[PDB]
Amino acid sequence: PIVQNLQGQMVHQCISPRTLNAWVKVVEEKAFSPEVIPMFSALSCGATPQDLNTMLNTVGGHQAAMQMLKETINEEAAEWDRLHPVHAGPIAPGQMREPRGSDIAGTTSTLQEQIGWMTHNPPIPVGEIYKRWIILGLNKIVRMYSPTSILDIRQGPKEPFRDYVDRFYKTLRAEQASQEVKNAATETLLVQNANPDCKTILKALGPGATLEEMMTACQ
Amino acid sequence: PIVQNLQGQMVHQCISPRTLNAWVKVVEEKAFSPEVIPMFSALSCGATPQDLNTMLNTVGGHQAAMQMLKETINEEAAEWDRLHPVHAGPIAPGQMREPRGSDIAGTTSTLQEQIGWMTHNPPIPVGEIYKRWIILGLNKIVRMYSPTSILDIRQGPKEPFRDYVDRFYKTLRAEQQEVKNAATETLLVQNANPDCKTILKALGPGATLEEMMTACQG
Amino acid sequence: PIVQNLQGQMVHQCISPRTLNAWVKVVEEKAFSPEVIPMFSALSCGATPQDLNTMLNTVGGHQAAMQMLKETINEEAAEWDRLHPVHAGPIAPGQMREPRGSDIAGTTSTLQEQIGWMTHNPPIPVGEIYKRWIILGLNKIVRMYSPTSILDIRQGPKEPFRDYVDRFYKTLRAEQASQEVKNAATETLLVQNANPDCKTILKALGPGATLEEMMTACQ
Amino acid sequence: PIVQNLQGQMVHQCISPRTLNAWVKVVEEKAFSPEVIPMFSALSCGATPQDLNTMLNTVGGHQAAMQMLKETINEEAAEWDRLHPVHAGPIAPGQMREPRGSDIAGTTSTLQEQIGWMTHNPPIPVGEIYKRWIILGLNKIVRMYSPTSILDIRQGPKEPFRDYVDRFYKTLRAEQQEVKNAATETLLVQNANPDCKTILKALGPGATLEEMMTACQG
Amino acid sequence: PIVQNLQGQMVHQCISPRTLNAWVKVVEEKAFSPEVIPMFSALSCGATPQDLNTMLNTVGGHQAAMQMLKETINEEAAEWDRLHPVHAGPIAPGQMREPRGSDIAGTTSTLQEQIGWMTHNPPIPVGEIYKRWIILGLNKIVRMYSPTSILDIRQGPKEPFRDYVDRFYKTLRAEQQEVKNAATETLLVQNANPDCKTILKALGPGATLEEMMTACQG
Amino acid sequence: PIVQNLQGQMVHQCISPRTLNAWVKVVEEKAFSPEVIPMFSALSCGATPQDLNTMLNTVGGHQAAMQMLKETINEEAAEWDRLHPVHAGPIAPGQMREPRGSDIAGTTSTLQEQIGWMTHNPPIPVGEIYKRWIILGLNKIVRMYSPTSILDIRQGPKEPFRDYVDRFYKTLRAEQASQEVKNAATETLLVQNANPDCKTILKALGPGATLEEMMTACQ
Ligand SMILES: CC(C)(C#Cc1ccc(-c2ccc(Cl)c3c(NS(C)(=O)=O)nn(CC(F)(F)F)c23)c([C@H](Cc2cc(F)cc(F)c2)NC(=O)Cn2nc(C(F)(F)F)c3c2CCCC3)n1)S(C)(=O)=O
Ligand SMILES: CC(C)(C#Cc1ccc(-c2ccc(Cl)c3c(NS(C)(=O)=O)nn(CC(F)(F)F)c23)c([C@H](Cc2cc(F)cc(F)c2)NC(=O)Cn2nc(C(F)(F)F)c3c2CCCC3)n1)S(C)(=O)=O
Ligand SMILES: CC(C)(C#Cc1ccc(-c2ccc(Cl)c3c(NS(C)(=O)=O)nn(CC(F)(F)F)c23)c([C@H](Cc2cc(F)cc(F)c2)NC(=O)Cn2nc(C(F)(F)F)c3c2CCCC3)n1)S(C)(=O)=O
Ligand SMILES: CC(C)(C#Cc1ccc(-c2ccc(Cl)c3c(NS(C)(=O)=O)nn(CC(F)(F)F)c23)c([C@H](Cc2cc(F)cc(F)c2)NC(=O)Cn2nc(C(F)(F)F)c3c2CCCC3)n1)S(C)(=O)=O
Ligand SMILES: CC(C)(C#Cc1ccc(-c2ccc(Cl)c3c(NS(C)(=O)=O)nn(CC(F)(F)F)c23)c([C@H](Cc2cc(F)cc(F)c2)NC(=O)Cn2nc(C(F)(F)F)c3c2CCCC3)n1)S(C)(=O)=O
Ligand SMILES: CC(C)(C#Cc1ccc(-c2ccc(Cl)c3c(NS(C)(=O)=O)nn(CC(F)(F)F)c23)c([C@H](Cc2cc(F)cc(F)c2)NC(=O)Cn2nc(C(F)(F)F)c3c2CCCC3)n1)S(C)(=O)=O
Ligand SMILES: [Cl-]
Ligand SMILES: [Cl-]
Ligand SMILES: [Cl-]
Ligand SMILES: [Cl-]
Ligand SMILES: [Cl-]
Ligand SMILES: [Cl-]
Ligand SMILES: [Cl-]
Ligand SMILES: [Cl-]
Ligand SMILES: [Cl-]
Ligand SMILES: [Cl-]
Ligand SMILES: [Cl-]
Ligand SMILES: [Cl-]
Ligand SMILES: [Cl-]
Ligand SMILES: [Cl-]
Ligand SMILES: [Cl-]
Ligand SMILES: [Cl-]
Ligand SMILES: [Cl-]
Ligand SMILES: [Cl-]
Ligand SMILES: [Cl-]
Ligand SMILES: [Cl-]
Ligand SMILES: [Cl-]
Ligand SMILES: [Cl-]
Ligand SMILES: [Cl-]
Ligand SMILES: [Cl-]
Ligand SMILES: [Cl-]
Ligand SMILES: [Cl-]
Ligand SMILES: [Cl-]
Ligand SMILES: [Cl-]
Ligand SMILES: [Cl-]
Ligand SMILES: [Cl-]
Repeated sequence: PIVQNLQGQMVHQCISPRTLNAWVKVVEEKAFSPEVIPMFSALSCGATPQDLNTMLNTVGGHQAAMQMLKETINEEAAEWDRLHPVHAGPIAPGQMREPRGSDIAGTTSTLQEQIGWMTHNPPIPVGEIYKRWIILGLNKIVRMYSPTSILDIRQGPKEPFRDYVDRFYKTLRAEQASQEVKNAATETLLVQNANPDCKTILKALGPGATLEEMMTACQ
Repeated sequence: PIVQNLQGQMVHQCISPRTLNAWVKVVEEKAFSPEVIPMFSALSCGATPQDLNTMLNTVGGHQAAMQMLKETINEEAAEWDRLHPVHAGPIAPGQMREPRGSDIAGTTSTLQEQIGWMTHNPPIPVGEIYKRWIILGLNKIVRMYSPTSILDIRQGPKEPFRDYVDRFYKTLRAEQQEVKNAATETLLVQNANPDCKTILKALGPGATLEEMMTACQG
Repeated sequence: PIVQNLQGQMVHQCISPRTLNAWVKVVEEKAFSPEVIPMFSALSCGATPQDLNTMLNTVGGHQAAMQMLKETINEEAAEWDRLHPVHAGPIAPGQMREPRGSDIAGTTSTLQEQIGWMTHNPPIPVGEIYKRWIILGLNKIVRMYSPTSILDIRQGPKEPFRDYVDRFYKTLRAEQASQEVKNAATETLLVQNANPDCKTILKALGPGATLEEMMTACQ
Repeated sequence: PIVQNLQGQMVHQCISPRTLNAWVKVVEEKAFSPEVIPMFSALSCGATPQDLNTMLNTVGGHQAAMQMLKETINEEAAEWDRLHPVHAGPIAPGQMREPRGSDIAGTTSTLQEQIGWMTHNPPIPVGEIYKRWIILGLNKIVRMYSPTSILDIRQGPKEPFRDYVDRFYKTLRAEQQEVKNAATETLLVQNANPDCKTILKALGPGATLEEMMTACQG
Repeated sequence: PIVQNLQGQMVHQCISPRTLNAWVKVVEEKAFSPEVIPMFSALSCGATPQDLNTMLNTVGGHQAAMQMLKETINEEAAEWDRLHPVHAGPIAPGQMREPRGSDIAGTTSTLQEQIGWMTHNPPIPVGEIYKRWIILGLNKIVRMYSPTSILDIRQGPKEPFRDYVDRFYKTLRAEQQEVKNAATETLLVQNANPDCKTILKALGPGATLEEMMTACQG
Repeated sequence: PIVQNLQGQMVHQCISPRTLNAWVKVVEEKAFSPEVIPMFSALSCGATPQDLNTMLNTVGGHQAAMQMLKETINEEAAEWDRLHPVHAGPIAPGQMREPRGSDIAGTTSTLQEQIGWMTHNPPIPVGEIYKRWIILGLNKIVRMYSPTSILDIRQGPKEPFRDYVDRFYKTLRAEQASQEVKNAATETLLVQNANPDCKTILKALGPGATLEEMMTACQ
């Protein structure tokens, strides 16, 4: 990663063995459950493109998902090149060359160049741009590897309402979209798919009931 | 988090893999027992709103509780907005814009803006404000996920007094001061078994818990 | 905790996850054996009142003991207030308000105030004062949760003297008092409660025998 | 390794016990799976040739692979010597002698000489040059220890398409761009089972892997 | 402990949770085997008397041994007092009072006084003086808890010579130089079995242990 | 160990508990397999003679090997004294006394003296000299505790060539000597002791075949 030293300088630091192992283990244990995305974002805090590639490369298995990840990265790289065409010319002593999409992804850039972009004034955060592309691709994988659809989450006749809401929002979380779309699913399905006993109790509470109030009434 | 380096400067630091792992494991092992709140508060020491969102996001399962958490955060965010009406105008070179409720919660603010507020002079501690909202919401979850009421904790006829007081105060802690002193000293005696109850009335009012527990050991 | 940086300044540091976990685990594994007190004192090295409350709050179970701990803290807090009545008046720019008993215990003081007291010149060590109260209460719990009394430690007819002395001082350690009282128990009971074979051997050694000499003679 | 301290100076640091243990364990658990190469590259971040030799030396077993590694290193060392003919002469007070192939590999150079080259201005990065040779040799071992050829990866008649693509690209990664794109998009379809193959021809050319995998889920 | 920071200053540092845990575990697993002494000495590197008391206090069980340890410490403390008679008088602004035996042992001295002695110029190393007393007492415990005498270590008629020498020197280490050389070279041969003994007399005096072990492999 | 601080000064640092435990564990798990030597060298990076003695002393068991280690150290210490006779005379304010062999081994020198030698300008690296002697003795133990001789490594009639080469170089590695002697064993035995099918294939490849080429042809 790029961390701050004691002189106000942003300097490169080696990725720690604990960080490497933590990322490998979370993929091993959780596959592509939704909580793997925050794990990846935090473990790649301040990462260079090289560090991001290191983390993705150390993943064992799930190579179909990782290949989909590469395709998403290339799409974002192609879009970046269309939005930032490079301007030919000799690079000045101080400055650094403009980064292409393949430079952000770390395929055509060295670590020294990645450090130069990230520690520049103002910084060009190729690590955060690359991380955005990876997380975009990881969100697609979480979508695809989700076993259940939100329309199939129905409360059982003897299932506690808390367990039903657990399944509802677990399923809703794996279908990543805007909150306007997640609030729409809730207002469309959560009460309507509760079991008959709890459904009649919640409709009397009215639409203005909080989840806390809904869960309290169906205890 | 935002911590002091070895030379007195407030700088941003990445949340450590040990901190992330510790928080994930304690929720996995303890769910929403009362001791999860101090663990969260300590593990989020110096956290930015982004760190707090990271920690809450790494929680697997318990999405009903975590959704209740979002609603509590939105309630506190709305109250913050009502108490701090925004003043329109261009931001001066040095200062930073005043934060809204969604900025404290980290949904409409960048990490750099959060660092700017927290390292400002004087600091706007958006991380501690957000953490206050989260702990408020986590406390609601603990109280709701408490299975037993203090009125149902009664000492068995052959149950050691120590084990009964363990269960009593464990339950009282989950049933989240004016009433916690109310349960103590009078509900505790009333729900003791007849054998220990008779010993405790002889002690008279003003007995410490140590004196109460010593008198009912045998 | 409050640690020293590289400029001679005492600054606040976050309690580490390793420290939190270590304290939780030692309570889980050892309950209130006597060695939990040194574990707590070392793990709370340099702790603020907030850190001390964090450690006590993270304890799962043993809530009867922890409630006795609160009562001991309130007694010491009440005594501190009786010995240090606060003097009303506006606090000067540099100085800090005088700490009440509830401020030392962290119930009416902020972390910022605790840092101010502990890093003041001269420091008011509210963390060490609070720690004294907690350890006082923890010593009472170790006393109460000790299963055996020193008068019941008697050497068996075939029990090795070393195992008997192990039980003797293990029991004596859980009854915390002054060493004058622990030397009294030893001079009153250790030889007198050895089995007949070793007892007759030790009485011939005389009162001036060291424990090493006593254990060597009864091997 | 040679890392920057908290004040901008390039100083030598001892390889940590965690780094040593991590490298030993990953070889123990993963042998020469493709993901062992990124692990080695990251764990040897900033390494001197001595650190690289330490890491390779701590490997227990697999001495046939490790001997192949030595031969690859010697081949690259010989090429370095042919491209950098040595210039005889006394070394000036300030500078350092030019490194031979065996100096980069750490067999004829001391740790102090390696520090001198790596911290020179401009630096002679003997650690990264050596690491390049090692990873080149490790890549040869991975390819040789790959059990299956990409031509033998065919989807079973009842095998889920996801599992088939997992095996396909796992195998393709061990079979170490002009031909890796060649297997993709046409070998992948050709080795699918008749049921999914018929769906994939209807998608037409230009289908992404996401579109291919979505179409053969059921 | 009292360690140097990253800038040359001797400052107090809290004993780490890893150091505490390591010491507790080694006593739990190894009791008072001889290798417990080096572990204690290394784990107490730079320790104050308070740290040393902390480490000894965290030991669970073995209270007979730990009481023998206290008596040894008191013996050394009394000898220190006899060798350093106290000089009455008011302490000057700069200096520190001379330490008694109980001050070195940490029973009558505060942590701040211990820091003052250890960071003084010249330093009064109360931590290393105390540690010397503790290791002296720990050595007495190891010797007392050694089950076997060197005279009872004899090679079996079919026991490999290597295993016999392992047991011989393991026992000799617990039986805590003038006599340790005495057991070596002549007791070692005398307690070998007749088969290896006959080989070792043919080697003649002056044989190294390597030569002795090589000659009795088969 | 002796590490560099932030002022360019080489200062003493305590040996870490992780380093102590790692060395103890590797001896417990690997005994005296050849890879224990690199483990020891890396874990003793920058070690003082005191640290080296600490690591050797913490070894449980294998006391015959450790005694052979002491004898090797004394031989090297005696040779050092013969090559560096000490010159009597008062030590100047700045300088330090010349180290004897027993000073390098840490038996007659204090930690303060070891720090003085190692941080001197120019440094007298007693830690690296001692480490050389220990590794010399450790190499002798790996030799002696090797169960197999290189002449007994013969490929089985159905044994894969890769497994045979694994055994060959594992055995060759435990007999530590110069590479000229290890290249001699390879050119004398590796092809000659392959099974008849692979042996005839390799002899046709000729002596100029690499190991990669030899292993590919006998797959
Ligand atoms: C970098 C990473 C790790 C990230 C992130 C991130 C950023 C902001 C927020 C967030 C914070 C507070 C509030 Cl108040 C809202 C809100 N308020 S609102 C209009 O009412 O919805 N929106 N959002 C999310 C949106 F970005 F829009 F600002 C809020 C979050 C929250 C944090 C959180 C998690 C938690 F567990 C409980 C909380 F209290 C807060 N995380 C999510 O909300 C993810 N989530 N998704 C669903 C879904 F899909 F099931 F509905 C559910 C959840 C959480 C649990 C209930 C259901 N994270 S990242 C991603 O890049 O890797
Ligand atoms: C930030 C977090 C981590 C926090 C906190 C915090 C702050 C102050 C105190 C505290 C300290 C000392 C005393 Cl004297 C009182 C007291 N004195 S009083 C009139 O009698 O009430 N009050 N309180 C708490 C109140 F806020 F009120 F000021 C006291 C605490 C205490 C610390 C503690 C824990 C412990 F284990 C044993 C102790 F000795 C001290 N923690 C609690 O007391 C929690 N607790 N609750 C109940 C209940 F509800 F069952 F009674 C019980 C307990 C503990 C076990 C017995 C029963 N923590 S956090 C979480 O916000 O994230
Ligand atoms: C401080 C410690 C840890 C050390 C060391 C050290 C120093 C240099 C080298 C080294 C580096 C690169 C090349 Cl090119 C050669 C070479 N080139 S050459 C003429 O063709 O032979 N020689 N040597 C070794 C010699 F010192 F001479 F410079 C080379 C080494 C190598 C590192 C290595 C290990 C590995 F696993 C694979 C590699 F690619 C490189 N380690 C060894 O070679 C040990 N080894 N021994 C035998 C034997 F005995 F079976 F043949 C075998 C091996 C390695 C595996 C195959 C067989 N380490 S230490 C010791 O003090 O604790
Ligand atoms: C130093 C070490 C650790 C390294 C490295 C490294 C460098 C660059 C890239 C990389 C990044 C993004 C893209 Cl877009 C491309 C691309 N775009 S392209 C035209 O389609 O090929 N190429 N490459 C790699 C090439 F060098 F070519 F530039 C890309 C990588 C990627 C990182 C990665 C891994 C992942 F898991 C998922 C990702 F999204 C990105 N790693 C690989 O791709 C390895 N890999 N190989 C194959 C193969 F062979 F089976 F196809 C497959 C994979 C990954 C899983 C699918 C199949 N690492 S190292 C080791 O040297 O020590
Ligand atoms: C902060 C914490 C962790 C503390 C402490 C502390 C302070 C001083 C001493 C201490 C040091 C050396 C000597 Cl010479 C004496 C002595 N000399 S004397 C008159 O002859 O008795 N007194 N004391 C104790 C007294 F404070 F008075 F100065 C001595 C201690 C000792 C350390 C120790 C432990 C050990 F294991 C073996 C040792 F060699 C030394 N610890 C104890 O002694 C506790 N202990 N108690 C009993 C009892 F009850 F069974 F007798 C026994 C023991 C130890 C084992 C034998 C029996 N710790 S804390 C608490 O706040 O958490
Ligand atoms: C502070 C602590 C941790 C210590 C220490 C320490 C100091 C010096 C030495 C040492 C170093 C090298 C040599 Cl050459 C001699 C030697 N040369 S000589 C005439 O032959 O005796 N003497 N001694 C030790 C004596 F103090 F005497 F100067 C030597 C040691 C050695 C280190 C060591 C350990 C090892 F495992 C193998 C080695 F190569 C070197 N440790 C011992 O030797 C302990 N030991 N004891 C016996 C006994 F008793 F059974 F013979 C045996 C052993 C080791 C295994 C064989 C038998 N440690 S501490 C604890 O105080 O807390
Ligand atoms: Cl690490
Ligand atoms: Cl890269
Ligand atoms: Cl989830
Ligand atoms: Cl509920
Ligand atoms: Cl820092
Ligand atoms: Cl970490
Ligand atoms: Cl971790
Ligand atoms: Cl955020
Ligand atoms: Cl509880
Ligand atoms: Cl009780
Ligand atoms: Cl930590
Ligand atoms: Cl507090
Ligand atoms: Cl005990
Ligand atoms: Cl005994
Ligand atoms: Cl540093
Ligand atoms: Cl480490
Ligand atoms: Cl480790
Ligand atoms: Cl080397
Ligand atoms: Cl793979
Ligand atoms: Cl799929
Ligand atoms: Cl420091
Ligand atoms: Cl630690
Ligand atoms: Cl720990
Ligand atoms: Cl003390
Ligand atoms: Cl031993
Ligand atoms: Cl042998
Ligand atoms: Cl450590
Ligand atoms: Cl030493
Ligand atoms: Cl090997
Ligand atoms: Cl092969």
